[PDB]
Amino acid sequence: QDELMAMAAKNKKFYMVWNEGLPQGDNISLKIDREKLSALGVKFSDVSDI
Amino acid sequence: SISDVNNAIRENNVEIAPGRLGDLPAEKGQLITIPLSAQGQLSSLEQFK
Amino acid sequence: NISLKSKTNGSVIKLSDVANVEIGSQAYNFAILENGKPATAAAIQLSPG
Repeated sequence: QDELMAMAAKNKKFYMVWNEGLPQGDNISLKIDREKLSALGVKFSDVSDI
Repeated sequence: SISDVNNAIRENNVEIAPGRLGDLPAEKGQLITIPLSAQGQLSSLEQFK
Repeated sequence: NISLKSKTNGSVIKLSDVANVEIGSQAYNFAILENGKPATAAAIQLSPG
């Protein structure tokens, strides 16, 4: 999509070419270590529920 | 309590789902596949009592 | 890597030990031979009229 926009910017047969959508953003991933959770004897279902 | 009778009826009156011998995936060399049946449902008053 | 608890020794046991986990087929009911070479196929059935 970015490459296509780059091509369309210099085309001269299109007055304006834009992309409809939302921009990419930062996401935070929490990585539940499952064996560490098992060491505490905590069901993964409980963690998911909380 | 009234929940115990319901639970007991569900447990005892349960429809089993038996499979089949030599059901795919099956080991090489077999020549016989036979259905397997089992009835976990009660059909008579003496069975329910 | 799923974990179970063995009461006999009270030990953590990984599922792989007590079973083989494999990406297989959902069901094993059909097979296709195009010209003697196994393959896969789908049959199209027309809508009425």
